Amino acid sequence: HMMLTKELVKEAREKAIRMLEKACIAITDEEKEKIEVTDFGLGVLYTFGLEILVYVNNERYCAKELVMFPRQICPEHRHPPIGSYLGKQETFRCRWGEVYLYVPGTPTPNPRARIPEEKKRYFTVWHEIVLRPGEQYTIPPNTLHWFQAGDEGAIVSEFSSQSIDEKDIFTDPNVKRI
Amino acid sequence: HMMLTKELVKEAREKAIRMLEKACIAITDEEKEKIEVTDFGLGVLYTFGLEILVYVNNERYCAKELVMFPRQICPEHRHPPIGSYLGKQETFRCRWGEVYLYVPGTPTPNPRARIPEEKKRYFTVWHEIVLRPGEQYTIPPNTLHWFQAGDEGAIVSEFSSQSIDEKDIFTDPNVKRI
Ligand SMILES: OC[C@H]1O[C@@H](O)[C@@H](O)[C@@H](O)[C@@H]1O
Ligand SMILES: OC[C@H]1O[C@@H](O)[C@@H](O)[C@@H](O)[C@@H]1O
Ligand SMILES: [Mn+2]
Ligand SMILES: [Mn+2]
Repeated sequence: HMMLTKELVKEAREKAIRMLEKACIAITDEEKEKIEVTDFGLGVLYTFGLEILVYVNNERYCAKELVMFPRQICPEHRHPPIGSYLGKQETFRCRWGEVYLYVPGTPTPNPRARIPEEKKRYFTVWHEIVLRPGEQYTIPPNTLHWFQAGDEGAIVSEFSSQSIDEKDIFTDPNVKRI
Repeated sequence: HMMLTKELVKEAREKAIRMLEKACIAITDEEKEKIEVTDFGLGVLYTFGLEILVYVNNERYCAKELVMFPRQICPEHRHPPIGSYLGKQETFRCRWGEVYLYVPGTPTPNPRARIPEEKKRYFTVWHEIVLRPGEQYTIPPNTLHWFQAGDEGAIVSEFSSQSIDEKDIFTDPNVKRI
């Protein structure tokens, strides 16, 4: 249950690099140094965390590679409207492994995800979309969602409207995105 | 110098599938059937052509995979403003192979591309950007550009504002996009 040190960040960045290269996704040396490692401020990176390569992000489009270690969870959040921006719409495409995405709707029986008991209160949507390599789903703006990688981890691509991560809203009050 | 038949389209679609899978890019069966094969209406697909998988294309963002056979050329074009749309801005990322992209600016000496004599009149920009796997370049709207794959072909990803291919403007008057 540790604060996010320089050394933990390095270890996670190197692991995400290994995963990307094993999936045959080429990345430049400059990109290797720029991969973002977030524990969402929750201090258990291998439980709640994401390792992110931003390919491009501007007002007109965004694309990222979201690397997830085995059973890593992205905590529940929504990309809200901000001023006259509608909020981010995103399409996820699983490239490698598998991911369990949860969105609003009828609760899926026998969900695949496993959430710590202490954190169950912070997952409110339970309609399951399982994505395997090549499969996609689109999330409209201001929609609560979260995801957990399967037992071998996942690489999930994002194609989206502009990303403004600083303005995301997280169900878990403990989360600090940056 | 042949019209684009059902059989030529099938052959090219299958070759693009082989290339995608060799590059470890997963694609679904439905996507395999939906890959677009265009000879730009010029009747020499292996000289001028593109094989395209659209991942997603809506008013807020677009992402595609552009598959190019060895030395296949995308003829020169620009994505213009249309009404109050600025025109498409796109970022290209080479995933596999290599591609020679040409944009406006100072002519690059010793360009890598090889253009048929009959078609040289239709390439007006000659500032070369070579992209190898992992490398990117961004093209602003209404900018003339064209590209040729290297000797082993290329897979180039596009991340872009919405795509409206029907409205592209091509230097070569012979081109019919669809
Ligand atoms: O903000 C947390 C993360 O949420 C995921 O769903 C994606 O939207 C990422 O782009 C983002 O960085
Ligand atoms: O229209 C021809 C093609 O031009 C390429 O540069 C890309 O912009 C493709 O998306 C497009 O289909
Ligand atoms: Mn999201
Ligand atoms: Mn273009």
